[PDB]
Amino acid sequence: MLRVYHSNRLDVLEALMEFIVERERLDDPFEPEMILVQSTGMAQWLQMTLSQKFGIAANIDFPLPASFIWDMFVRVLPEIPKESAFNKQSMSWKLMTLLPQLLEREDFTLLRHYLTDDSDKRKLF
Amino acid sequence: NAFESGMLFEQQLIEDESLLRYQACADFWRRHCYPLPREIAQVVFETWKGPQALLRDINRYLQGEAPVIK
Repeated sequence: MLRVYHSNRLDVLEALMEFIVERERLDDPFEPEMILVQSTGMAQWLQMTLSQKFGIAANIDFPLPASFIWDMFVRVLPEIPKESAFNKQSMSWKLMTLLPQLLEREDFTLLRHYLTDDSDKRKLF
Repeated sequence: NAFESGMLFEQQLIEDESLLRYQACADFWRRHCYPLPREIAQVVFETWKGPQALLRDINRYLQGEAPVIK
């Protein structure tokens, strides 16, 4: 089941989620309540508002969406590594390795005529 | 249009083309006037003394497009 609430202002939906927690508390009291936000500013605002409203805080965690989805993967499927083998630096160094082999394959003619003139690896980087 | 032109992707932009010009002209005066004998260098000294005096009369020719010499 899935729920969607449209919104004009935000404090009424804060009261709505507070009402949801009021009408139903988690069966396991030690269970952390996952909450997703898109900004650390919204994270701090939810922290301060919810702590002020309840007086205290109770099992509140703020992960970014990609981290949350990875946390879902690592618990739903086996053999998944804890972090990806494809990051914005890993492809950078691997392309550093793989471009000089793949020069002159009759398809990279413009790349050859641009890069092979004169360099000290800066343009390649 | 990057590849066929030959541009880098980040450009530290500067606009003061005088200091580098004088600094490089000093090297030319250093390496093309020093080992002359005195009997030749006297006539060179007569026209203009140093690189600072030399740059004043040729600064406007260097900028922009290089002309064609008769």
